[PDB]
Amino acid sequence: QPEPDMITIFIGTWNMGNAPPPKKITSWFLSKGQGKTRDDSADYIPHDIYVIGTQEDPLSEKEWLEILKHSLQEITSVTFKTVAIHTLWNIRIVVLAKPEHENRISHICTDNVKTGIANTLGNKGAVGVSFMFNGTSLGFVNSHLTSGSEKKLRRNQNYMNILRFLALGDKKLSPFNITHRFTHLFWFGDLNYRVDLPTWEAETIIQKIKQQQYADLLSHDQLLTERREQKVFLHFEEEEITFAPTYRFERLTRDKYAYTKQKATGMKYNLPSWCDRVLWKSYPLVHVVCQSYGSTSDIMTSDHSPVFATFEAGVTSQFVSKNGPGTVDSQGQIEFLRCYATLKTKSQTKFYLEFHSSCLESFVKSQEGENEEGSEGELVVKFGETLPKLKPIISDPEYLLDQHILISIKSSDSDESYGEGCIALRLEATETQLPIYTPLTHHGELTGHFQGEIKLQTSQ
Ligand SMILES: NC(=O)N1CCN(c2ccc(F)cc2)CC1
Ligand SMILES: NC(=O)N1CCN(c2ccc(F)cc2)CC1
Repeated sequence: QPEPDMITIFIGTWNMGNAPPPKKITSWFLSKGQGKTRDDSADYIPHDIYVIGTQEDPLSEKEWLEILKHSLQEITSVTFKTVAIHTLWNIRIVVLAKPEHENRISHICTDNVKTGIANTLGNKGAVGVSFMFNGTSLGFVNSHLTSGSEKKLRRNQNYMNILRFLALGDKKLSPFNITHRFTHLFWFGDLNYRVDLPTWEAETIIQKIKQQQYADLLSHDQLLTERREQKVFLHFEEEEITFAPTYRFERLTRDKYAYTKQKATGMKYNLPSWCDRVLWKSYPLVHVVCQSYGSTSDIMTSDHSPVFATFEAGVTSQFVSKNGPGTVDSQGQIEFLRCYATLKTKSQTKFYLEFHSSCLESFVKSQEGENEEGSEGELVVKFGETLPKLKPIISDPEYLLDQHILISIKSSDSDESYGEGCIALRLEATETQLPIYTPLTHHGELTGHFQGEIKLQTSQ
């Protein structure tokens, strides 16, 4: 039975509004309703991995697992295995996989982060799961961010707190946060970003939704505008939104948006909004294609409609050769020529690089680079031809061209990362000097750039 080179992943996000679900929720797992929907001809084909994010979930883990498994079994006739379940207050993540994948999945991690302080600490935050699927690392974050049209800044802070403090994936990747630890990272939930239009425009917005004219609404979506201005979710992707706003509905119909201020809303307006989102970030030049992104029309127990997204995702095998793992393959090397980092920092310390990759036995520390002043005020750290020669565990091009090198630039004074990035080894040529580039981030904010050239030697 050959190892897969592609899998499909279902991502669900549903704010349940503290109400039990209806008896049938199969439309969610089938990607049927509004937006980019799945072909009917695929209905009996199970996804490889289902990741279900809930918010305001009133169920026990047992009660929700029974509904999820029985739903998938009705759809597929397959009995799914439970990879992971983790709940923080009423925020929950469930990971289910086809039974044929049980012995491909390992290194399962779960964590949560609580956002806010005192007042603002007690029901918002994120849960997460990570694991290895053969040679591929997968991360999944379900977050319920701060609510309210006038708190987009708070939501952006919640995002930075979750990505700093959620402890998933390989702990040896110590300079790297979750936005660098995974081949494929999916981040979803009730992100709670609103359509920022005057309250007096509510009926106009509803009109536009009834005509399926979303362009003038999406141009005011806070998640899209904040992302455009690099305030949040830097270097994440989101599929085009072609479904109606998923919030705020009158329960038991989809015919009405309930937007008016009420004692129950803290006298806040809830203009129709795309609260419920799925984004992703994959390593450079790894195959990832969104095949659905939409909302259900027939699940109406909550004031939110469920959102679905499906993805084709490139995966690699657990490679063994006669040499590595457990030794180097002298027929492999990675050389870095004419490299320099450009940093936004106003500081003056020396810097060195760390190179981390599953293709190395352990991470590699460089010598300090040479600081120069850039024309426009910047710090330029020159490495020239001084960077160590990296010694992969396996030289086979079938393995090595599928790998990635994570780079941290660290202060000699403090050993703190100033910037993290990622370089793909999916090169146009081997034994050839080729340009490489990554942006550098720290706490998921832009801190600079790393560029230069690479020369990759494989056994071929
Ligand atoms: N490395 C480990 O800790 N395990 C134990 C759990 N296990 C597993 C269970 C369910 C599933 F759906 C997929 C994988 C894999 C082996
Ligand atoms: N060249 C790139 O790396 N991107 C990614 C981000 N993207 C974008 C689009 C709309 C929006 F509202 C916010 C961000 C533009 C294309």
